[PDB]
Amino acid sequence: PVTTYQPVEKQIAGDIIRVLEFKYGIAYRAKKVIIAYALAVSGIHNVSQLPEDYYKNKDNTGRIYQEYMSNLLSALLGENGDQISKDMANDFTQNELEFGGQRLKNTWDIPDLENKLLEDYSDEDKLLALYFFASQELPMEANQQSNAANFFKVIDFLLILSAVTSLGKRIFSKNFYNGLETKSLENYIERKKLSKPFFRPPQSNWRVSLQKLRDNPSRNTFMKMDDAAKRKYSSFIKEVQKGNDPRAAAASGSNFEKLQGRDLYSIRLSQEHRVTFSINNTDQIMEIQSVGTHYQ
Repeated sequence: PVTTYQPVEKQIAGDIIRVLEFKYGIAYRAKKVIIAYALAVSGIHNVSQLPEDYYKNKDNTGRIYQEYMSNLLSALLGENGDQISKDMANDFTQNELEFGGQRLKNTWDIPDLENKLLEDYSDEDKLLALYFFASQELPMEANQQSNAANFFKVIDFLLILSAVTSLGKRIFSKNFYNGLETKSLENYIERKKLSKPFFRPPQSNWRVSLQKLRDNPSRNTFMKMDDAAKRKYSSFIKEVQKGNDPRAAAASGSNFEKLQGRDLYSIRLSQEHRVTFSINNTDQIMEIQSVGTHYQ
C-alpha cells in the first residue's frame, strides 16, 4: 500500500537485512524497498509492533520476516498485485532520484535500458529496474538452513513479480538479449548480472501470462481461497516462471485435469477453488484464465 529522513519501514527493513546477514549500494536499497513493503502489508509501521530484539535475533527475526514476505507474495498474487508491483518499483525509482545521486536526465546501466533517461521510464521500465538491482548479490545457490530460506523468499518475490506483471514477457524473450550491443551483453554475463533464474541469457523457456487477470481482475479471486490453496497456486506460478513445463502440478498432490476447450486445463486447489489455464505449446506460454472460485 503505502509506507510511513527515510520511512520507518525502510529503516526496519535495513535492520532485518543486516541481522539476517544478506550481504550497501543500490542492490541493497532495492531489497530494502521489497522488505519495507512486506512490513507494510503485514501492518508493521512502528518499531514497537516488532519484538524488541528484532534487530539482534537472527532466528526469531528470520521467522517473522518469512511470514511478512509470504504476506507480500499473496498481495502480488491477489487482485491488485500488478499495481502493487508498480507502486514498489516507482517507490524504488523515486527514492533514487531524491535520496540518490541520480538525475531525471541520467541513465542506469541496465539491460534493454542503457540509452533511456530516467524521466522517460515507463512503469515497466521501473519494474525492470527494481527487478535487476534487487536480483544482484542474491544467492540462488545458498548454504545454510534458515539462512537459505530467507534469501529464497526474495527469489520467490522477484519471479512472481515477473509473472504477475508484464515484466516476464520482456526479460524472457530472445530480443531482450540479442537486441543489446555485444559488449554490453559481455560485461553483463561476465559480472554475473544476468544470473538465473532472474534472467535467461543465451548460453525450458516457459513463462506465465497473467494478462487475462490484469485486464479483468474479477477473474482473480485468489484472496477468497484458504492458505493451502494460496500456497499451491504460489508454487505453481513459481515453477512455471522458472521455465518448467506446466505439468508442474507435481510441485492427490496433482489434480491436472483437461476441461472442455482447446488446450483448456484446470488444477483443483481446494474442494471449492481451482486455477484454470491454457497452454500455448509453440510460444511456451501458460495463460491463466482464473484463480479462486470458478469464473462464470
